[PDB]
Amino acid sequence: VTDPEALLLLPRLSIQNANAISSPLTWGFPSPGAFTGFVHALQRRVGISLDIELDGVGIVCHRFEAQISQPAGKRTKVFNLTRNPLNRDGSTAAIVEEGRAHLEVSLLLGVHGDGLDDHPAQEIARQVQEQAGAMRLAGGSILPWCNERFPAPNAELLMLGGSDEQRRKNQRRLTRRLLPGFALVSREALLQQHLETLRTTLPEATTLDALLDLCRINFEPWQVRDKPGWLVPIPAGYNALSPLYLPGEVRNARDRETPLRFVENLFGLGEWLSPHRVAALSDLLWYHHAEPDKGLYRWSTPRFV
Amino acid sequence: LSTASVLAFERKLDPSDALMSAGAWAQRDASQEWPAVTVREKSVRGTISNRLKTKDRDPAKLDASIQSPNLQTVDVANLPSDADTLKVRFTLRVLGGAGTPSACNDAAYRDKLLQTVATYVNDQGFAELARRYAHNLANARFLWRNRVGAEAVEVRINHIRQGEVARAWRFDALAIGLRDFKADAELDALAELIASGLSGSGHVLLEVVAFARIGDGQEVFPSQELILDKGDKKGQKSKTLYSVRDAAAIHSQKIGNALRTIDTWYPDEDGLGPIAVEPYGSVTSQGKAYRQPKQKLDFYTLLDNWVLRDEAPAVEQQHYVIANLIRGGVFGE
Amino acid sequence: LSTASVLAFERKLDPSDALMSAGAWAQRDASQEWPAVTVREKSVRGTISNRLKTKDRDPAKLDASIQSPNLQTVDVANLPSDADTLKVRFTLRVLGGAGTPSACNDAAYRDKLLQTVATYVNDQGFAELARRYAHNLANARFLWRNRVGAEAVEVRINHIRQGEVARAWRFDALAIGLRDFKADAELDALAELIASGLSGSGHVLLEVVAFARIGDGQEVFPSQELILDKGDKKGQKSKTLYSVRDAAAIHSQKIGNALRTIDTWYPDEDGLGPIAVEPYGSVTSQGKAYRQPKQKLDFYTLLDNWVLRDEAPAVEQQHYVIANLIRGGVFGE
RNA sequence: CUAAGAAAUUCACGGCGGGCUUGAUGUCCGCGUCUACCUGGUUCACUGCCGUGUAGGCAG
Repeated sequence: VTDPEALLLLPRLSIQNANAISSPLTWGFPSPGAFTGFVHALQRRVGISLDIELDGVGIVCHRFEAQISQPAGKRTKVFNLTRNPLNRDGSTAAIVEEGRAHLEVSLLLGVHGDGLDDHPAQEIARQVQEQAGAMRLAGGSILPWCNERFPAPNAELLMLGGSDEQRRKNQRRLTRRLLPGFALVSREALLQQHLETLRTTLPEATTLDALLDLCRINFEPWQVRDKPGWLVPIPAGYNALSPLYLPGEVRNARDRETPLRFVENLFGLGEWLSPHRVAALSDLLWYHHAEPDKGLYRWSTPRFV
Repeated sequence: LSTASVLAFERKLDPSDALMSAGAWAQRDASQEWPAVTVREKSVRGTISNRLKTKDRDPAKLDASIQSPNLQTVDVANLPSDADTLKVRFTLRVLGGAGTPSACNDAAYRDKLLQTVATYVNDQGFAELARRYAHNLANARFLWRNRVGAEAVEVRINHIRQGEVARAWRFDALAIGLRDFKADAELDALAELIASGLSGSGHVLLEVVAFARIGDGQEVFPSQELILDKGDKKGQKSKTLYSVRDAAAIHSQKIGNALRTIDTWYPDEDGLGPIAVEPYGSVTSQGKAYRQPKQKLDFYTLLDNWVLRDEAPAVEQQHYVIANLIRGGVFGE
Repeated sequence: LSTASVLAFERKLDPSDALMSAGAWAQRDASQEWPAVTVREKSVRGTISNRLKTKDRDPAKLDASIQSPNLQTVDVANLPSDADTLKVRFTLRVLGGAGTPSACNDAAYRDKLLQTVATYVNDQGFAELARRYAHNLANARFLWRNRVGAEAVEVRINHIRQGEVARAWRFDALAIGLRDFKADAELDALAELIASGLSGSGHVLLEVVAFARIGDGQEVFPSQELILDKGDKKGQKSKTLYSVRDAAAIHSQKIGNALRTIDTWYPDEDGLGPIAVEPYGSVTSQGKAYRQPKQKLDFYTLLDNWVLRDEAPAVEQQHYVIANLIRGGVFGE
């Protein structure tokens, strides 16, 4: 939750077959926890050989397409699946379902490290995108060159550099590279605001956002409600459901050096915004913040409003 | 030493979806603004042509069952009626670092596994697996039914470093056979590029383009969605075809299935063709699993006896196991 | 030995959608720039002319039904007012390898099936089947109702090797009867070409163009689409015709139904002409199935007797079974 | 170190047959668009231009 000394625009990334499930109660764009884990993976595998510190991530999502279908008379939708290989006797496999989608996202990476003065900006940008072109972002492959990968160069920009006119000018020159984009932010305080509004009957927060991504048809003495924005339900972190265990206690863990607790994820709210409506760009970035003695592990955009 | 209860390998040779677009042959050198192939819909009034269950075989039920026929909506992709060539273009990337698991419990098992893999790689390179991969790119396995009965297939591969073409190839997918992995100088050059990529030694990004002259207006075969829930048999669509944006395309998992077809070492016959590299190596079209665990050629058996118990297999089964580690997989107990 | 639980053959004789265009006879040779036949709309009101179920046969209810509006919108395709010739152009591939399945569980079954089909192709060609298929291209079966009442039909078939014509035929579809598989010289040349395609001995691609002289402004008949019924007041559309990018068209499977109407060997008659090759060969217009399974000339009975139990049937029924394998289909249980 | 790591939906098919959309009709009345202006490099350190060749008589 440090303030960023720079911003890094991974400019245009086609994602091949990402995970469009995101939670047990959503299905659209993937969870922003995947983006936080991606930028932390870049912090691991190249972010220490350049003496930098990559924390924030700004989601943009230019173009979206999911592999769904509505089944011919039904009003809801289903997912398109894949054939898995056959069983041991070659009979058939038990089908689990996974939603798959195609993203075209752009990433804004906050940089904090002391190596911003030791290295030229283009070398930092080139090595970051050349590493990120061999990784994956929501369980989905990050696609190489296509018919129109002309904005291939990454760009780096220090937000502190220059005068106030210079900072805001270079900001609005960055926003010309987010052209059909729609940034995703967290709007937790609006969830508590509407809960304090309609908390006459039931102050359960599940009912609140379960009555916000909707059209609310009120009747004659029809006055359907007005949408304040593109409010959509998001998953917003994890809450524990078990006492934490030692690194050797839990059977079949991913390793034997980290403690494991069984958790439950923790639903939230946020809404998609154009990159003109935001004031600056340092307020737009996602950060992971955990309270480990309790079970509150979450991510948000701190210092947005 | 026991096995790791969690074993997971990430895939190398990660392909994309292959978009399909159409135009005329001998203008394929400038095939950059060719229009795409669009999925459309058409109607199908079918008829009853199934095997009956020897109890519903009376003439009255047959007549009364072809009174009310079978009416369907399918998806079809076709060439335009003045274009005879199918351009199928996708990008393959070769990652490298193929012995390192992506999730492993036991740190001793991972050390023994990486010693085993580096012992393989120093005793013999990735040359055999990359020349078999170079074959399955050099002919046109990824054109599945789009290859059958075409008269001229040309494959163009471009290695890409930056916004520029590092090296170009132009193969002939019908001279390069479908069965006998014959050697070639250009196949050896492209195979050395793939084997440099698979060993973590370079940045290998291919661009695979194949042209198939089939005929003006003929039918092409994009891949087909797996849909379980459909409507109430009246308005339902029995055949959906895959499409990324307004263009009929092939899934990436079956192009990767085409690249993986290497396995000429399963104990039935190499005369019946190479199959796809799988554990329990099984063919969905055949409906039958070759390489049973009741024999000893299964991937689990070979990997456990070559990592834990140091019963090193034959060299060909080593090629099979490293092909599985290149494939990926979520193994374990 | 038993049948495989999965058999699947891919179709040979793989045609394209025929597209319709119109112009003047004896400009027929320059029919390359002829404008398309556009599917159009007009309005229709009809009267009550179906049968009545004797409880709507009261006179006052009938007169109240006649005073009711009965409107709806239909699609029509006509020639222009200064064009009297319909041009119908499709293409056709003959593939060959016409007994090899594409999805077969039982490996012993497909071995004995390939032995049987290879025995057939050894002692007989594809000569009778290509003779009959080249008849159904030589006349104009693929002009379904467009041929009915035309005063002059002719067919122009061009074999295509590259973007170039190898050989051109020109027939007279009204002299070549709809019934008699007669003898001719150029028709035997086309039968040799189609038999070399079915045997696997060459690349066969045809450009089948047919000109029907109909009359100025008369109606042509694209194949009709499939719409769902609702209760819309004052007329929802009651008829949709098939089209491509603004050009009336025939489905590819309807042309393919015309080309495999070669079956004169069914137990009912052969003065009734050929019916189409179907398992238990059924006509949908006549609503009954010729070649019932209980009178054992069904495709499944003949194939079970001839592959599993070596009972070779009569020569003509062997032509029928191989015609079903050239047809393709979803076989097995 | 990302609800992490893996993935072939396949084959085949005839939408057809018919049809009268009609009858009738008032679009009317009224109006301020003004006020002001340099297309002036050589529309080429050049088209026809002793040598196309940093040398020259060159509608300069």
